[PDB]
Amino acid sequence: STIFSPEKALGLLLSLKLSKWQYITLRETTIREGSKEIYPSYYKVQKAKLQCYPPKAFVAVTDSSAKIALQALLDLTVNRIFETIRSPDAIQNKQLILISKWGFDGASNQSRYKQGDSSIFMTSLVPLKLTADGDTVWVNPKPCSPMYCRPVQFSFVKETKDVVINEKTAMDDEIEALVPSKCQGHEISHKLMMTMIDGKICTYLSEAKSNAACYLCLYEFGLSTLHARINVMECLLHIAYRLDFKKWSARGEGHQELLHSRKKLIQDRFKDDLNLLIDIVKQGSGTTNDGNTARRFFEFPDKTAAITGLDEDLIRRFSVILQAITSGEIIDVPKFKEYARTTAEKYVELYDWYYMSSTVHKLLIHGGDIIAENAIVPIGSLSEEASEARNKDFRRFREHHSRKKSRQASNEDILNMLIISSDPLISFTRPKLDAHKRQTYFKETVELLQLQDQEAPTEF
Amino acid sequence: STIFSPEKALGLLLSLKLSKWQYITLRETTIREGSKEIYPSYYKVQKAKLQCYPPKAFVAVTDSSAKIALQALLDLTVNRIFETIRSPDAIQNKQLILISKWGFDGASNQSRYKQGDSSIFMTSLVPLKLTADGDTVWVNPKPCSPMYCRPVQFSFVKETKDVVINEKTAMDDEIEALVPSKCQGHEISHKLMMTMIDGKICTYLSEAKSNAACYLCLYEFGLSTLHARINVMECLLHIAYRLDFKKWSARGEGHQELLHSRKKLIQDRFKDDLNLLIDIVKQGSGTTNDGNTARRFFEFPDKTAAITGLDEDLIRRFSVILQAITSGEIIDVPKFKEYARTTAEKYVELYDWYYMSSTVHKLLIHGGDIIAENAIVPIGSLSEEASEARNKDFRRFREHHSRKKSRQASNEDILNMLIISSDPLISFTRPKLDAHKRQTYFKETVELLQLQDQEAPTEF
DNA sequence: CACGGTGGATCGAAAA
DNA sequence: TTTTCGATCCACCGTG
DNA sequence: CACGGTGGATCGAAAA
DNA sequence: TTTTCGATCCACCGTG
Repeated sequence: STIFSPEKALGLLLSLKLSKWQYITLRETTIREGSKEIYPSYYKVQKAKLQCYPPKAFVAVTDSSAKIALQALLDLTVNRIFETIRSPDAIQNKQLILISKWGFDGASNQSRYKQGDSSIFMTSLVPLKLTADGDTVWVNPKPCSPMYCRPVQFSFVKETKDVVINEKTAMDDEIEALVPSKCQGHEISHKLMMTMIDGKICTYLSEAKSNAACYLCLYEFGLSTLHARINVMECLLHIAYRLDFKKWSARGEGHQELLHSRKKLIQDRFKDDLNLLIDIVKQGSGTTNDGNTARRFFEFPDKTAAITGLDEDLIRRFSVILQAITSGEIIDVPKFKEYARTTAEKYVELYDWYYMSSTVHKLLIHGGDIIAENAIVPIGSLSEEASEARNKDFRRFREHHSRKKSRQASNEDILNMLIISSDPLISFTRPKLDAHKRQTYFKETVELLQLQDQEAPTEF
Repeated sequence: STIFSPEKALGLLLSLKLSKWQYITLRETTIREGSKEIYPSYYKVQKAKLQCYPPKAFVAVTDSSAKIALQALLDLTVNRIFETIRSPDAIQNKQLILISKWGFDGASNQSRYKQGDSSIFMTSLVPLKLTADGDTVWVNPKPCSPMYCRPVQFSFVKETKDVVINEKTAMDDEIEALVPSKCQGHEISHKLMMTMIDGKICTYLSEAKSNAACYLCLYEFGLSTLHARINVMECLLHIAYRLDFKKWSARGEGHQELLHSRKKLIQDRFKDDLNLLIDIVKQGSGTTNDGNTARRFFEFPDKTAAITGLDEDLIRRFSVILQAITSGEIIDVPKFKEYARTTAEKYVELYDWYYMSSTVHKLLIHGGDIIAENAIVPIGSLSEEASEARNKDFRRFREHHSRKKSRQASNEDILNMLIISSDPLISFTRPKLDAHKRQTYFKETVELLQLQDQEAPTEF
C-alpha cells in the first residue's frame, strides 16, 4: 500500500541520480507533512537492487578491473524481460530464441595534470529482440539508446591492441560457452552479433587487408566493420599530406621538410577552427585521434573541402554515398551503382598521382553489387551520443556516486548502477531531448535514396 | 489543496538542490502514478521565488559584480521575519528595533591552469534578534549558521586592500543611510554591528598599530577585531624565523642566507605534513596564507611546537588562553589575570632576544583588566564551516545551477538562490551533521573557565 | 593530516 | 521467526 | 564549431 | 478578466 512501487522507486532514483542520503531526506520530508504512503523507505529499494543484481557467484571485482559470467548475465536478463512486459504465457509451445548485439570500446580518462584514472573500456551486451513462432514477442523501442548496454566487463587499461585481442579471444571463447536460458518454465536459446565496435578495432583485428589488394578486382563488408569511415578520411588526408606536389611519391629528401611544416600548419589551423585535438599525438607514429571528428569532416563538406582545397563537390558526393548506407534505407541497385560509376569517373580522373585505398575501390567498382546481395545491417554499435553519455555517467558515478573505501566495491557499485540502468524492468526515464532531432540529410541523399522504409532511425 | 505548500516546496527545492528540469520531472512522475496533490507545479514555486526577491528597483547586476540597496533589503527581511514565525500582533504598542551583524570577506577561485573566474568576495548581513519591550521577540536558533547570511553585494575582484577600503567606506555611508522599516502597520528601527570579518581586514584597515607601542603600557579589542590570531602566530613564526640564533637582530649579512634556507626547509616539511599551502607565495613579500591554518597551528599544539621546537607547554598555555575568550564563557578576573601573570613570567623569561608583539603584551599586563570591563562579544563573523560551505555552494551555483547566457542574469540568479537561502520564511533543512560536534577543549580551559553559562556554542 | 561526502554492512531494537 | 528502519561506520579524497 | 545543460521569458491555449 | 501550466528558446560553455 505505497504510491510508488519499489520497482518504480528505483527508476525514480535513476532519473534523479540521487544519493542514499538525498532519498531518505526527501522521503522523510514527505513524512513530516503528514503524508506517508508516497515514498517507500530505502530498504525496499535495497531489495529491488539486490534483485536486479546477478548473484555474486559470478561477479569478478578488483581494484583494477571487473567482469561477469556471460551465461548467468544472459539468464538474469531474460528473467527480467520475462517479468517486465511479456504478457505472461501468451505462448509456451514453440521454442524461443533471444537475439542480442554485443561488443565494446573505451576512452581515455581526461583529467588535470595532477592525477591513476587514465582510461577505461567496457565489454558490453545489448538484447535487441525476443523471438517466437507467431512473432518476435519482444523488441526494443529505442535499440541504439544506451538504456540497454548491459555491462559484461570493464577494465582500467589503456586501449592497446594487445589486450584488445586478448579480450576478443576471451569473449570468443565465451560465445559458444553458453547453454540456453531456462527460466519461467521455458527454454530459450541465444544468439549474438559482434557489432558494438568503436571504429578502430576491426582495423586492429582485421588488418590483414592493409590496403594490399582488392579480391574481386585482382563478403568482407567494411561498412559493417567500422563503417569504413576512418580509411576514407585517412586516405584523403594523406592526399592533403600530398597536396603540394599532387604526386604519389615524395620519398627522397625533396618534400619531407615542407610536408612536415605544411601538416604542422594544417594541424594549427584546425586547432583554431574546430578544437581538433592534436594529430602529431604519439599513437605509435600513426594519427587516428577521433572517429566522431572523422564524421565531422563530412558535416562541414564545403567548409573542410575548402580548407583542404579539394573539390568540395566530389567529397560531398562521397559524404552522400557514405551517409546513404548506414542509414539502412532501401538503395536502388542500378542507380547507386551507376552513380558510383560517375563518381568513380571523376575520382579516378581528377586524381591520378596517388593510388586508391582499399575500401574506396571496394565501393567503386565492387561496392554496389555487394550492396545487392549484402548482409548490410545498421551496425548495433551504440550511438556516439550513447557512448558519450556512457562515459559521462561513468565519470560521474566514479566521482559523485562511488563508494570511497578500499575501492574494489567501488567498481562493484559502478557495475551495480550500470546494470540497474540496464535491467529492463525499470523503464528508465532518460533526460529529455527533442523528439526526433533527425535531420533528413542532403538532397543528394534525398533523391539517391528511397522513402519506402520499415525504419526511420535518428542515428541508428 | 496541495500537500506541499509552495512555501515549503521552495525549501524542498533548496534541500535537494535540484534543477527546474529535475523538479518538473519528479512532479510529473508523481502524477503518472495517479497521485496529484503532492507536488505543486513549478509556476507556484516561481511565484514564491519572486516573492522572496526584493523588487528589481534595487538590484545592481553586472557581468562583473552586483549589489543591493541596504534599505530595501532590510525592509524585505523584516517583512519576511514578520510573516514567518512572529505570532502576529502579539504586540504592537512598544516601538521595535532589529539587531543585525554584518561584514564580508572573500576567497580566490582556485581552478585548473586552463581558466576568468579568479576570486570572489561578498558583502553580507545577518539578522540576529528582534527586540520588543516584553522581550526580544525573535532570535535566531543557529546564529553562526550560514542560513541567514543575506548577501548585500559581491564582486569579481581579487582581495586587494584598496577596494576593501572602498567597499568599507561605501557601507559606512550606508549605515546611517537607512530609515526605520515600516511594514505590517509597524515601525521598527535598525541597528548593526560590523563583525563579520575574515581575520585580515582589521589588519588591513586598523593597521595604525603596526606593533608601534601599547597605550596602557607607555578599548581597541584585537579579540573582537580578527581575534588577534594572526598576530600571535605571525610573531611566533617570526621567532621560528629567528630560531637559529635566538637573537633579535640578524640584519647585516650574517644570517640572511641560512635564514632563507631554514624557512625553505620549514615550508617544505610543512608541505609534507599538513598540506600547508606555500608561504613564499607573493602576497607583496608578506606571508599570510590561511587563518584557518593559523588556527590549525593550535590544535596540534605539542605537534607543531615540537616541529618548531618551542616549548610545547608555553604555546599550549597561549592556545588555551586564546580558545578561552572567543568561546565567550565567564572567565574569572583574578585567576585568569594571575595566570596571564605566570605565563608572562615564563614568556618574558624563556625569550629575551626578540621583542613582544602588540596584541600579546596587550594581553599580558593589560588584557585581563580589559576583559574585566570589556565589551567582549563572540564575533558575529560566520563560522569557518559557514564561509567554507558558502564558497562551496557559490562554486556549485555558478557551475551547476547558473544560467548560461550573456551571464549578467547569471550573477542575478546567483544572488537569487542566495537570498532564497536567506529568506527566513523557508526553514532551510541543512545537510545533516552530528548534533553537537562541540569538543570541550583542553582541561587547561576546563578549569580556567567556568561552566555557569547562558550559552554553549559549538563554534560561535 | 584533519574534515565533509559515500552504499552498504551491522546493530538494535522495536516492531511485526 | 522475519522484516523493517534510523544510526553509524567505513576509509578514502579534495580543497583547506 | 556542433551538442547536452540552463531559470526565466513568452505562447497558447485551455482553463478558470 | 486572471491564472495556470507544458513547450520552447535562449546564447553561452565544456569536452568532443
